[PDB]
Amino acid sequence: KELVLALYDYQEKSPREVTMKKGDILTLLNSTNKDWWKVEVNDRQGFVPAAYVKKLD
Repeated sequence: KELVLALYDYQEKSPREVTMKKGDILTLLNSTNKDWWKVEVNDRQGFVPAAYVKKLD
């Protein structure tokens, strides 16, 4: 799939969100929304702000 790099820590603030640490390599599940992307962080899935991750090309 697609991988993204976490640019900052992000602590989930809502049920559909997930937490990540700066430096994390996340599997990107859905990037159809411009503000919130669905990612896999270890054994969890949910939304983090699109601005806080960077697609790995």
